[PDB]
Amino acid sequence: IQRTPKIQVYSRHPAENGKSNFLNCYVSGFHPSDIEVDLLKNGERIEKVEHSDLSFSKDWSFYLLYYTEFTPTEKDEYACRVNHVTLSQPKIVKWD
Amino acid sequence: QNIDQPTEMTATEGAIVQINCTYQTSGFNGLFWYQQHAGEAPTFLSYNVLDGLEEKGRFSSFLSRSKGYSYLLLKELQMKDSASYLCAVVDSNYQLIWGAGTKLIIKPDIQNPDPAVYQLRSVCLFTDFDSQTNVSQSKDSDVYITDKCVLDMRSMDFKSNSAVAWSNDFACANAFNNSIIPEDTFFP
Amino acid sequence: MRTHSLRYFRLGVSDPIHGVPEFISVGYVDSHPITTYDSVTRQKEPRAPWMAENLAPDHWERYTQLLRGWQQMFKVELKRLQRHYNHSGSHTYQRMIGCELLEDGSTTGFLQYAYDGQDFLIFNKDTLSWLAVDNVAHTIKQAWEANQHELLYQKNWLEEECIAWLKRFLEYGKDTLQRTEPPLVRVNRKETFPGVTALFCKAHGFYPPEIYMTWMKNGEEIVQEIDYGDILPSGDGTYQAWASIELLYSCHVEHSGVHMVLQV
Amino acid sequence: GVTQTPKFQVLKTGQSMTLQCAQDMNHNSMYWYRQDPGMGLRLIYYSASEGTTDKGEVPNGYNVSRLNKREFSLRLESAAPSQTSVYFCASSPPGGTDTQYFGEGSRLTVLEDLKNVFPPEVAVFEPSEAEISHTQKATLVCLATGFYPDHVELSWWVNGKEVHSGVCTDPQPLKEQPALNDSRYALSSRLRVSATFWQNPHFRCQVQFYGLSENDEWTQDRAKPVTQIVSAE
Ligand SMILES: *[C@@H](C)/C=N/c1c(NC[C@H](O)[C@H](O)[C@H](O)CO)[nH]c(=O)[nH]c1=O
Repeated sequence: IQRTPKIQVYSRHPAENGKSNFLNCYVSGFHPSDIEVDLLKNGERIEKVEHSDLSFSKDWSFYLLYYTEFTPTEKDEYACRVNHVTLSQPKIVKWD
Repeated sequence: QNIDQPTEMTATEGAIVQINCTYQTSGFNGLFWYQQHAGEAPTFLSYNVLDGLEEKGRFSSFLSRSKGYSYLLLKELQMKDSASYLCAVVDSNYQLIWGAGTKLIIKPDIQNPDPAVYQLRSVCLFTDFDSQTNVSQSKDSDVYITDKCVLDMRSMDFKSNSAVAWSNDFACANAFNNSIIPEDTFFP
Repeated sequence: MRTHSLRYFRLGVSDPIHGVPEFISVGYVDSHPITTYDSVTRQKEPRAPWMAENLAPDHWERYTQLLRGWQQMFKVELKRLQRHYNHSGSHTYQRMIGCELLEDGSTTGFLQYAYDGQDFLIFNKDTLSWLAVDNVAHTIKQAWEANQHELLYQKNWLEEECIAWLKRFLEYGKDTLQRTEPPLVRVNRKETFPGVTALFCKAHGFYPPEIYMTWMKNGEEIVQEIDYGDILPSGDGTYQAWASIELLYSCHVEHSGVHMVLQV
Repeated sequence: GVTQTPKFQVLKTGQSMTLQCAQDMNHNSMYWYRQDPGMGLRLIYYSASEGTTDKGEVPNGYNVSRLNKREFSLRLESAAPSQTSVYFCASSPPGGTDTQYFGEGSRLTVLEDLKNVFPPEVAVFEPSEAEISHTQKATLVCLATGFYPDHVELSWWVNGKEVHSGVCTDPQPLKEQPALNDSRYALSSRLRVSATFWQNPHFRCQVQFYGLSENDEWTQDRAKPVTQIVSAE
């Protein structure tokens, strides 16, 4: 029984274009522990990305937080790319 | 931190003895009691971690976590119970802090005492005195006096006390003059 | 105080894919990781500065050795489960130990094991027994229950020793754990699908993560359905959440002894 | 259970020494302690599991090796007189509160020179004729004297078999020159039997002295004070 990760892409503060913020990707509820997370700006992987160490849930699943400082724009399209054993190909989750 | 025990305890054969142990430690993960015979390895007696008294034959060990105290109780004391009793406490870092031990000495119940000093062939033997008399060390540098030792003739159910004295102007009638020997002591 | 909790986890993986530790053990005080150890570092290190600043090298040095030994037992215990199950390949083994110190002063404690991320054995400190989920768990249970000394030791650790550590760590990190950061709550209104109004109640910038939010019609709990948002880390030690309903409505927010109402 | 070697050792100041310890109980945690009069066991070094060791309470003058799952050896590199002690090896599973199982012990004596090492002189003293008639019992006394250091094991053997009933050997020996630091030792033991048992035509008092070995260098004109059995009958 393998659980696929729940991916949530959101900002630190309510987003406004032209104002510096932080884009977060909370990857959670997955089992086993092996995961690959990348944050993307217009399809290209953001090199400067900080993250939490693997974390533990009472339900035996795991969680992570990946974030990066960013200034949201109308033109810029942000995403979170995750790969787990449960995934046949990396999952690209777009930010709202 | 600190584990405290009496250095030495003396009780009579057939009686009850309680060896006390108090600890001042950073955390508590259980208390051990080990027996250690003279010149032998320590062997486990008990482990207590929750409040209560646990019995195991003639030996029962008790614990009070609030009072930071434990006891080892020995019932129907036997000569064979003469040993060192080691108290040890597991702290918050899972370190065993050992107490210095309690030497238990068992006075045998001497039924018919018969104090006497016999000369064996250059060596003097003070024997058959009741467990209440003490043997003092030597005064002169050339006279050698040993302390009292209990022997058991199992077959005959006979326990006895004895001290030895030897030297190269020395006699048995004077050998134990530094010790308070019974007035009824037999000098053949 | 408020409800604080201390817990440590263990994770053992058999045949790990390159770049995955065989063993990991992580400690938490509520939502905050306090300590970490793995088979790669082979060192117990802090995960909070108030852990580093308040615990002497002696602690880290001692616990590294215990964890080195605990690591090896984990590997053995997992090999023994796999043999019992007739399993080959990569399989997980987990442990979770901890305690809760409630607002009223009462306490809880727990000790559970998992195999392949599913409940395996659950300790009951009140009766000193292990609840087994199957026959493999039952075999282990019979062996673990055969060491009564160990069960009393764990009951004492969970009840006494754990709570002391939690209280110690709580003084060490009070400025972080016992702080209150009030939420900033807003209500947003939108005509979604033709005829459907959706009201959102969005809260953010709050610590602790525990927040209650709900929607009420005329000061009486919605007869209808509310959609709930997950309490999420913003990345700065503060959390964010939301609650939403369709279309007199008001949003209610309870957080750390303060009740908020946002009328629409 | 836990096998440690040697039971006794004499070392000159500066000599290297390795105590060995093995256990076949599948124990993970292993410990080296030192027992000294007036204080509880002091940990020197421990090994939480194969592949790990750490300093205990008194690690200065010592090193350790956890050779495998069963073996844990203690090394004294340059033996010092402060290292004269009794060493115990111990083992337990790695819970943190698991019962410790102990080795037999290792009496180690560190001397400035071995010029005072002496085996005992063993003498048996026949029972008093007055004791036999007055008590209907016979006490035989034994004396191991002038030995140095205190590395002896005194035992009685009645008619080829060792005895324990009616035997009593002093728990601590006697310093023959109390004011001297290198004082030699004296020790007594008694064996008591029925008069009738003494009157039947044996009794042998046996002392095992633990001294030097072939590897120990010997200059002196007197006999090499080796590990030997001195007896009297
Ligand atoms: C530093 C204090 C890390 N401790 C730690 C623990 N501690 C809890 C408890 O002592 C232990 O789990 C068992 O009762 C030992 O048999 N547990 C853990 O799993 N990981 C840790 O890093």
